[PDB]
Amino acid sequence: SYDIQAWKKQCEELLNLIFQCEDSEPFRQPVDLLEYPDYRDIIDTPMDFATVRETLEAGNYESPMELCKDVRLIFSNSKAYTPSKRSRIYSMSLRLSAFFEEHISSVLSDYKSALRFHKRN
Ligand SMILES: CC1=Nc2ccc(C(=O)N3CCN(C(=O)NC(C)(C)C)CC3)cc2C1(C)C
Repeated sequence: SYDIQAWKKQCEELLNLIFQCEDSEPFRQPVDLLEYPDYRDIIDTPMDFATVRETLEAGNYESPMELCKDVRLIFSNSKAYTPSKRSRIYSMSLRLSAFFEEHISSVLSDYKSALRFHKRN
């Protein structure tokens, strides 16, 4: 399975699954600062799933590693803002992160394999 391009639709389908998860709702849109006016003192680089889907559809990711870095930022940014490791939203982020890591592993493996095969000779 050496298709160098296959990651892109694979990542589109996984983002569709994440948007279907109730656990995604808080992380779907860029954080609103009216409810959280201190956010940009705590979080240097805001990220959300709509930004990730738009970046993908724009043709502005070169690899599934770059998309994975952005998605992991959504979860590190969630971990950075939680006052309690027993926060509802933080707990939502931990479950969605486990779901995401479970599904992205084959995408990364298949892509890195395809690129090694491309440079075999
Ligand atoms: C994505 C996210 N992930 C999490 C995780 C936890 C919370 C959360 O429950 N809190 C309480 C309220 N906070 C506040 O800013 N208040 C202070 C007292 C610090 C001033 C801190 C975050 C909010 C979010 C969002 C931004 C939606």
